[PDB]
Amino acid sequence: SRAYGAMVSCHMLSELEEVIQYKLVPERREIIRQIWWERLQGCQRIVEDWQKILMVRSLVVSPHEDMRTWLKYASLCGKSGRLALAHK
Amino acid sequence: LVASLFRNFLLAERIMRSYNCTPVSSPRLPPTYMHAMWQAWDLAVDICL
Amino acid sequence: HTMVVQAITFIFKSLGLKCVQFLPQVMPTFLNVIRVCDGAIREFLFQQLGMLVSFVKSHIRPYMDEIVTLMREFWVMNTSIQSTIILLIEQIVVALGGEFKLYLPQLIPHMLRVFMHDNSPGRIVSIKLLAAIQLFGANLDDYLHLLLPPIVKLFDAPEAPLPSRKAALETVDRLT
Amino acid sequence: FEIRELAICTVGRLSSMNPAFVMPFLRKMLIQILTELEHSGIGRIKEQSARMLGHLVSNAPRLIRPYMEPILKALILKLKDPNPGVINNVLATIGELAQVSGLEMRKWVDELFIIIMDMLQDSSLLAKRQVALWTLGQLVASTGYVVEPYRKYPTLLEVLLNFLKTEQNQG
Amino acid sequence: KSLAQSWRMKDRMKTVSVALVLCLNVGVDPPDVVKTTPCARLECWIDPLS
Amino acid sequence: QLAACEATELLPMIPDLPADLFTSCLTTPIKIALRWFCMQKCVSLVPGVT
Repeated sequence: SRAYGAMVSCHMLSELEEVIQYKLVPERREIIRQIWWERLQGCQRIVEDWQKILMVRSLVVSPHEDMRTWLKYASLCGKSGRLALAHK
Repeated sequence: LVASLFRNFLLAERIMRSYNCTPVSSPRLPPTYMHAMWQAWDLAVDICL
Repeated sequence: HTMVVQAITFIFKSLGLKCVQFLPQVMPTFLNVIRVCDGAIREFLFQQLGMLVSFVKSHIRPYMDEIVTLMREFWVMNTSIQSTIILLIEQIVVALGGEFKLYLPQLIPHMLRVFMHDNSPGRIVSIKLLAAIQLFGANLDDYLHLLLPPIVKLFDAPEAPLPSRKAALETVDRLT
Repeated sequence: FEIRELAICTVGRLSSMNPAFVMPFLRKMLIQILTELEHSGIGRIKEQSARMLGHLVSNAPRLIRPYMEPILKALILKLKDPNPGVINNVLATIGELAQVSGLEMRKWVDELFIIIMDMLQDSSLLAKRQVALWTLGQLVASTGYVVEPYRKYPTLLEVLLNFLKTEQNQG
Repeated sequence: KSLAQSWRMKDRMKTVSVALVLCLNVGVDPPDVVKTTPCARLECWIDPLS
Repeated sequence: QLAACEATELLPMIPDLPADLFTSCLTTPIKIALRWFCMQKCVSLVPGVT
């Protein structure tokens, strides 16, 4: 549980590797998005951690190209008592 | 008919070779069994079936 | 053990191809005798199985998997049984002919070990095995990439004796 | 052998240029490689053969996609045999196939995961924990097999946080 | 100057008729060849003994 | 003249093949060409092809 903070850095490092593939391999794109989606749900439901992680993915996927990530994100903000961010 | 027989004879030469048989033709043909083009047939069949 | 088989071999030679009738009786027992018999006789039985196979020729097919398993088990780096079995391979190759390529892959591991570590005086177990490989013919197609390097290492090795080097060179000559 | 490796890389690169010649010949070569793997009962030849199959998979992936199920069964079979360099090269190829195919080999991931997790632990069949971890990386990466490994193999987090507090290699 | 163009088929032969001499004697084997118990039996993609 | 064998040779007795092996090749190549493909060592590369 103390090691968890560090674990998210390696999550983001290895996600940044899958931005390199995504900008080079058009054939691999929808697999990568699905991997990305399945990966985030194993990760913890803290809003800071998600924000970190989504910013990485935003290097090559605008929020409109993947809604379900950003609604689940908005929903956490609602449940966590931070409705201002949820609204934005 | 002759052309069909000799086209198909080249296959006989290849197949029968693998069972200690050498077919014989009167206007003798040089041995085709090891032609590269047979590797193309193998691949072509493979992918098809 | 011995005298029984001296007859049974003589019976099959004297019969011709009409001996094929008797195979299913003879063979299963005969193979199980080789698995069980006490050492001194096994070189002798393998000689006579070889005779058996030369008379019967292509009717040996059904008992072949058992025969190979036997060879595979009793092949050792020991000089005595090797000359015997290498001779029994030459008799199986002429017998089956085209059907030998099903069984060759079981035997290859042993044949590649023969070249690698042959301590035989003047490498006569290697030389004998070269002479067999010459008979294999178009069976060797799918396995030539495995067999060929050892044979080539044989005739380029300066340490190895001359007979075994001509034997290697003459083989590549034939196989061509 | 070194020249052989170097040529198969070069010929694989030309399999896009003139596939009519190269693709038939590389298929013939693939068959030979898998024969040397299965039927030669020798450490060195099998060791070289895997190494070579590495280079084929990586350099001629079009040729190799249809033949992925055969190749992968041949390679998994070497990992389930009772020489170190064969297993190191066999693992390095499985890692390269993962990268070539992907999802296409999502069937085989749970098979290879058992095999490799058996090898990450235990220095009895002591392959390079470096390459075990490398190929394991590549399966999870390419095939897209994530988070499920922590359920199905619960010791993974106890195994992988052990290498960060045991071994003395950076790689 | 036009070269000696030798590409034409200076003959178009034709196979007008065919003789199918079949010496099978279906059932009885000849004295030469002793056949195996399973054996190769198919003849123009027909089992003759069926 | 086309002939199945050399003077010394005998035709194969192998139960998988036809007796008519040569005639079959000359006259129905694709049929034996595919059956032969399925008897070789190269079938390991295409599983589910009997």
